[PDB]
Amino acid sequence: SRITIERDGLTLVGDREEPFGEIYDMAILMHGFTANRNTPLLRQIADNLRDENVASVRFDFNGHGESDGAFEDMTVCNEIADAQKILEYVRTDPHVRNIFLVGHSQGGVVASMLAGLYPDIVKKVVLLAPAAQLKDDALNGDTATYNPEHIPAAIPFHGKKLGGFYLRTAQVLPIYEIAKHYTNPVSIIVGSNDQVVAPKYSKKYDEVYENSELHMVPDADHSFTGQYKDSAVDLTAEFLKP
Amino acid sequence: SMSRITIERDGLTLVGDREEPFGEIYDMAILMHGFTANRNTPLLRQIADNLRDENVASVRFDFNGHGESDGAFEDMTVCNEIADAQKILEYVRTDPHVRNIFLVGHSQGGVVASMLAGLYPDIVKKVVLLAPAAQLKDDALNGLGGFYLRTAQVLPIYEIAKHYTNPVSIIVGSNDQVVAPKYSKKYDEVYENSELHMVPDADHSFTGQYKDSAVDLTAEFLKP
Repeated sequence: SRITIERDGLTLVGDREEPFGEIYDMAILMHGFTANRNTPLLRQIADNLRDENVASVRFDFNGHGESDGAFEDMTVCNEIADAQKILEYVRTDPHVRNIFLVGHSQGGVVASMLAGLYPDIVKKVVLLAPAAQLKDDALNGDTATYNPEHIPAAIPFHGKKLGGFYLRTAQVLPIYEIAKHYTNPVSIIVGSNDQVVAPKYSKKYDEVYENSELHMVPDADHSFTGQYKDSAVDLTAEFLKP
Repeated sequence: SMSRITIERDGLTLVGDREEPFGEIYDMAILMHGFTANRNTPLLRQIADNLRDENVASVRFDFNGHGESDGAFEDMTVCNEIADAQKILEYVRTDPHVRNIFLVGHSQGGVVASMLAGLYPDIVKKVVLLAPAAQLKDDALNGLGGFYLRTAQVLPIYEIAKHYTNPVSIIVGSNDQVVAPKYSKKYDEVYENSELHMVPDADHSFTGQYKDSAVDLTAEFLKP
């Protein structure tokens, strides 16, 4: 069912899904850039988790979906703050037992960074085509292009203006630095035909994590479109089966 | 003239004091306080006036969870205070009355200023750091919200800060018992264009006569 939480005066909208029972593990499900908390990928994860007794939360990040905040005011850092506030509401739920994180694309960056900040609280992590390229995209100019040494107050996209503060913080994000601090198990799932995030980024998480595995879905794209969604849902509920 | 201005940041209202010299065009300094303080301590209130009298305008805001500004102190982090200062920077950036933008930060607001300049080294033209609390990172690593402490342990203070290569002045009191003087020296060393000014016998808050010496050194660096 439907829940809301506040972070710095903005409201975040999410959906909560529960299995039969008073106590259960709980996964926090994080989407990617310009996406929402109702992509097919995340809902099928929420349904399949529920069938193996894993509750789950999935929220619209600030500036996305039904949550508050202009798109051009989002950064990966206030998204990390969004996730800290979902983590805390989950952490105070008397029905939650263990806490898992599940992020796709830019949400996988968020998940891995919250995990390195909370390595003692988060017991398993699933990164789904995590988008660490965004730091290298910000440093280069193309994410079309711009000038990475004089970045404007916003760069036009599809109507949703991308804030210049996202880019400047994207360039200096300590993505792998913070994530290596998490030594509990990590499953990384990537598609063999992902044209959005090159292989190196996932292969780099696998080599930096101390307790990780890197699955590859043949022929799968960045989004895990259609049939590819099943192989990514299967792997993710595999990893999280209690 | 002096003004009260408000500002929004993710739906939280931040509360500031704008002080200007009489004219249509001038430089301006953003002045940021430290943890537990507010925009209107004697030291920041003094730097504002001395600057007003050098044709250097100034705004000073209460950080989120501080003074009059919105938000709880437990929800404060060094990252959301950067995001406060960024919103103020955008504000200042968008005044046709502003020529050059300087940053000034005491204690924790000095870490914030060093990090906002490291992100905006094309826009920020001059920085003055008074007793920068870069030690908060090492305090958090050895042993106020839990989120403040978890991010403080992994803050890349010097590594962002160093991308700023315009002139920066670092003024510490020599008898600081809050932040080791060792943190003002790593700043002056990693900065490609900086200067160290130690005020003998001054404490971390630069009180009494030491406030006057701190605002002299501050104002004479930002002086045009």
